[PDB]
Amino acid sequence: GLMQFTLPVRLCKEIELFHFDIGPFENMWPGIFVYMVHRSCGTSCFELEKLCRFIMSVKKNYRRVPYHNWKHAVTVAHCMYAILQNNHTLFTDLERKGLLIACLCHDLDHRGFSNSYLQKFDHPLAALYSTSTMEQHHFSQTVSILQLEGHNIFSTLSSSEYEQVLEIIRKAIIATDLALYFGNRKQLEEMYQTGSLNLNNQSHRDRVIGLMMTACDLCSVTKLWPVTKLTANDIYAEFWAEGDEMKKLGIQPIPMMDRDKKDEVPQGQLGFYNAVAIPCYTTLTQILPPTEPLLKACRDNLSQWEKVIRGEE
Ligand SMILES: COc1ncc(C2CC2)nc1C(=O)NCCc1nc(-c2cccnc2)n[nH]1
Ligand SMILES: [Mg+2]
Ligand SMILES: [Zn+2]
Repeated sequence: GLMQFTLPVRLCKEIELFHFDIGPFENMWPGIFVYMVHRSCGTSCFELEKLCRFIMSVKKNYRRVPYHNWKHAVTVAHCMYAILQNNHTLFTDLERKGLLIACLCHDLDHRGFSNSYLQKFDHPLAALYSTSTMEQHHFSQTVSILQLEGHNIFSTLSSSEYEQVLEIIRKAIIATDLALYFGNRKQLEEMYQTGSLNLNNQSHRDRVIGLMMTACDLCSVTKLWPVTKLTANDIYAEFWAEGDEMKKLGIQPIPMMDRDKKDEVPQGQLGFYNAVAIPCYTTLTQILPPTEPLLKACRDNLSQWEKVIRGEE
């Protein structure tokens, strides 16, 4: 039990900040994750050997796509680590255990294609899961990996604690379906403003964990401008491949996914910040005041995209 992970000094300090970038050294990401689990949860949350075997099976089941990759998984888990560390007392032992795992697993076996593309392609996963198609798949892969011999990182939980943590993970992963985010945030906005938001109401906690999941999932828009700008290229590399595949099915893709419309990206980033990101981190900041740095970084990046449009870069 006496075996800590320790990071170099710059990482030890910067990993506590919301805008931390996990860096280009893939072989350090498992250790960064274990470090975050040890501080977020405890050195006793998980058997190290099991957790290490789980992490590497999760990594193996992320594909080599430009954005929805192993780096995205660890990045989204680090944003969750930062939310949990800045909100020490608000979350149960089971939630701390479940949420970092849910974030690491939330896009397992992603192919770089939206729920929409699977539905138009008539992918078998769209027959199995009519809504939140990829997200039900990601949860399904998470359960598959938990069931591999030596991979049950939760084995020391009671039967009912195990059912609760898999239920946290399932709702947490379903919530990363952005189609569900709009209504979830509107409801949380109404509840916060009429004063009815109650964190002892399980269905309220669920909604708040959902918004955290969106916040962590979108956290590329909360980095320093050079990270945000370079990640946008990975995001659009997937979208334009999906666009190309839509054109192959005989469907004009939306402009966001059409590589012939790269010029419209700065404006498309504005829409996205104004319709999705800013509202997300605003309602999050209202519910969890110490997550304000995410909102502040998001606003900084909106301003940088405004400057791109004004040809000031
Ligand atoms: C331009 O899109 C994105 N840019 C950056 C990132 C960063 C966080 C990774 N993610 C998306 C993204 O996930 N788009 C797909 C889903 C989606 N887009 C919209 C939308 C767009 C424009 C205006 N209103 C709404 N609703 N749903
Ligand atoms: Mg996803
Ligand atoms: Zn994701």
